[PDB]
Amino acid sequence: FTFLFCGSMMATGKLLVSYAPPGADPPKKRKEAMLGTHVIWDIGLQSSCTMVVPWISNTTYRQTIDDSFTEGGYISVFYQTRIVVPLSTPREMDILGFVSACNDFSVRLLRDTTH
Amino acid sequence: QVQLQESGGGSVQPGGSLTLSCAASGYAVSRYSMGWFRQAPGKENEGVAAIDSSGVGTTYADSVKGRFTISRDNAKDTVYLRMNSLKPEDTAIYYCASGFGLSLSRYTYAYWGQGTQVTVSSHH
Amino acid sequence: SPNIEACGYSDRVLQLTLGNSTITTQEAANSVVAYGRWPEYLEPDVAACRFYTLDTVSWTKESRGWWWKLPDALRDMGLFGQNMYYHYLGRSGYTVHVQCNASKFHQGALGVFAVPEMCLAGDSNTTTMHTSYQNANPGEKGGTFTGCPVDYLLGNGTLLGNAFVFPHQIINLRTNNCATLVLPYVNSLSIDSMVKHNNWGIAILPLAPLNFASESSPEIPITLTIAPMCCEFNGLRNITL
Amino acid sequence: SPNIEACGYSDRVLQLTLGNSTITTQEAANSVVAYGRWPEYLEPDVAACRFYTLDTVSWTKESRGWWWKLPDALRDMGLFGQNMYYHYLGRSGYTVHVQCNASKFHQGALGVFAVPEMCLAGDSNTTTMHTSYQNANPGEKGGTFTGCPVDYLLGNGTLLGNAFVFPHQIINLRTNNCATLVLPYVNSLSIDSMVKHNNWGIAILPLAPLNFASESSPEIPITLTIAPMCCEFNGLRNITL
Amino acid sequence: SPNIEACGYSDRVLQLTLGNSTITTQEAANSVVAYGRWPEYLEPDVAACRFYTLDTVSWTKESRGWWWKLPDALRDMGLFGQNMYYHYLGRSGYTVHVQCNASKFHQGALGVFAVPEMCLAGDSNTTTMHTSYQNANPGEKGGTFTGCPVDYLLGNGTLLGNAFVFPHQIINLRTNNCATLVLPYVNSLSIDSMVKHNNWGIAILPLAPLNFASESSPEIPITLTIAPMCCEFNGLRNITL
Repeated sequence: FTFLFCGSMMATGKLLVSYAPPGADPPKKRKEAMLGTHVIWDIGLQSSCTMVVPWISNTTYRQTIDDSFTEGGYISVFYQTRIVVPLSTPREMDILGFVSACNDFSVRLLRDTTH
Repeated sequence: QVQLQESGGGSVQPGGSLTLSCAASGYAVSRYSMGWFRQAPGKENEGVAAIDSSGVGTTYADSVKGRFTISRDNAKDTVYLRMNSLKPEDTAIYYCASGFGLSLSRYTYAYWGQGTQVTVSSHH
Repeated sequence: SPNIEACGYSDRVLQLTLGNSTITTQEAANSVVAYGRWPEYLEPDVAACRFYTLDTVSWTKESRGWWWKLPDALRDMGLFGQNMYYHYLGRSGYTVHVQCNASKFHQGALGVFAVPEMCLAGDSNTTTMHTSYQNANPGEKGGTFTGCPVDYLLGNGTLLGNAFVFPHQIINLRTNNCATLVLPYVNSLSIDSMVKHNNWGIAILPLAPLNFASESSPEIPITLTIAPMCCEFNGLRNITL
Repeated sequence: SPNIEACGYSDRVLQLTLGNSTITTQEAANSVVAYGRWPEYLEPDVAACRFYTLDTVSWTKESRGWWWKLPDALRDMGLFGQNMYYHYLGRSGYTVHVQCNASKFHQGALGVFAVPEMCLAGDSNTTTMHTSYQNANPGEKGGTFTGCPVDYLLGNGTLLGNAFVFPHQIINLRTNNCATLVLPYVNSLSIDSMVKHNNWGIAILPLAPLNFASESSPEIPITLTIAPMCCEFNGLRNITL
Repeated sequence: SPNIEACGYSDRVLQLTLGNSTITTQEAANSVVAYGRWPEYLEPDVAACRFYTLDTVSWTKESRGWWWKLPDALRDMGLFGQNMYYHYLGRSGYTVHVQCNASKFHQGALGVFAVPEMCLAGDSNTTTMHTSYQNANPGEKGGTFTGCPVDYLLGNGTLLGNAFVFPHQIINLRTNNCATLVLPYVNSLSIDSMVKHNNWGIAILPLAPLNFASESSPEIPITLTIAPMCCEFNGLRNITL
């Protein structure tokens, strides 16, 4: 998971993107999210941030089907601090998110659907 | 996948109340939680109430704190929005959605709804 | 199957000390490897690989038997219970050690069976599992057979007499006071969820009835000590608290 | 896809001078080759292989986007427009250079997508082309998306979010002021008619909205300079006049 | 005392990744060793020696300051809090890292003082300690000075101006956005009780007042990340639960 910050250069603050392995309750407080695999993404320094989701799972091949509650990581950003703003910027900016597999990513049993 | 219908929406009165509800599909509401967003006409989505299913602990927005209530029944597959002491601003396009949990945050909710309109100050 | 004849009484006391824990085995010799395979690797290591003693159960003339589940039993045991609960994964072997002491005046024979995937009584093959997560998982106190596991059917629809197909030892009061079973990790997968699936099934049933002379101890006690061997868990997940 | 972080502000100014033309690039570094292939050969050469600047367009809070066609855009550009028009054939690569300047006080992100065979909005798959030769070919002034190309459907029936499959760069106001795309000739044939068929599709859409502090420039400008690379045309035909 | 002049703005971002944790320091350079001594040895090791972030506090024009205690602060932090609580002993060094970000438009100066045996306000020399175990130990949220620690008396009966005798750095908004303090274990004993005695005292006071231009952020935030270094505890005691 890569995130590109699209906010006014002159602004700063700190964010924390976090992961939480299969099964665990969605970490609702920073303090919780802070415990799992996570990176502190400084807005000021680098606009982009890549946080790889390791392959932490039971079976050799993780089920790609619609299961009851398959697990299943948890990528989520948190207000480490609260956004610092320069003089008079619109104060509201966005971030975009990108996802991609890795060279160690595979698939089997060609299934389908079309209508 | 899951298509939960927003029920209980109607035009009431200032100082009044109104019960809202959303029935599950695709899954049993019990795993995902459920909440409500009142996107006031011409303004952004506005968080009001959220509650976790398999771990009941409610969260309210400060603009509606104390007055507004939210409850759940995982057995009837429905989520119960109790809006109390309703006022003229409380006239918005209400919405129910399912997320993780239980955290009024513009999103962090998956499947939404159709939009039920509660016109509190219906009388002038 | 276990037609051995060590000595009979007691010779030498050699105590196993694995970390903080310390057993003083009857001897140590007369140990059975399950299928001839020692446990192996595919993080509290030597700190978490130490024998924890479960609760002591009372063997009386009317006992029907007892059963336990692994990992399940040791779910409350310090370092092993924790790494088990704070991980989605986990595989591990075990050194099961069942001690049954008496005298030159008691008699009977206990069969210590180690059964992989030991599903218990619910003839519903059109659906195993059945008994709620809590019932099937009695943890450390263990479950009991009855004349709900039926003793002669080893509580699974198969006549006891054949239970000797699974690795096992027989504690025979006149010969040995201990049974030792090194059980490697047995499952359909490389590594799986420890909380959901039970690897083995420790079964102890009266193969011969207990008999004491005139008046002595109205009943005798049996003890199970279990040691995790080559335990790994993936991946450092939540640390909730 | 374009997760880079050059420096941030400005370091060194290195000007590209190709013939009569002269750009003074922000730097020069941070250039993306489309599919990892530089343009190549299968006659004004160095005289015709020079960057021509198209018209400057105004980016405002309400902008939906813009689009251009190649060769089409550069159909009015001196030596390249001529050899293009006086030949039945023609193939050629391009160095697309999109400059978007502001300050340390503006914000937003522009996506410069280079789409091969970028057919535009006419869900009529039972018939593409549709829009008269003149509409589909707006030349140098370029065409605009709308909330007739629909922005989030990249005006072709495919959700914008996936547009990142085509080669592209993202001009992010806080990082870079320029995007550079070396695009080789992409077509079903060795060489084809330049007048009839459009090789590429330069697309620029507001991936993030434009925001300026208090009161500054009500809008900012963006510029596209395009340079033909390895251009050949067959065969010295008519010279009408 | 800290009369340095690194660069001024920002140069290079070098992220410290110690285990599961990941800080992306402003740079990394400009670090002060307390008394010129790195922490050293006289068991979760690399697993427990990772920077844990405390709660973020709000610095406003009226702020009087803040204070924390070590080990105390990090008493709730996973692996370090546990080994701390399940041991009668414990000694350990710390890498204190205080980050204070703003712009080229804010102004002021924060003094990050690291005071050994920082007893706080209770002029009762005929008896220090005073303030109940709970008051003196505010854990992670930290305590605040007032115009009960008095700011100019560094809340201990000694004029602030001299606080520069203890190791410290000054976060000066125009120069650095970070302060880094490697603090070794300082006590009257080789190793002592972590629960009862507080080794250090992290103090942060407004040495210069905060001032922002026209209208911007009404207040700015400061953050403290603390990392245990060379932590040992004796002896594997109780594992209650």
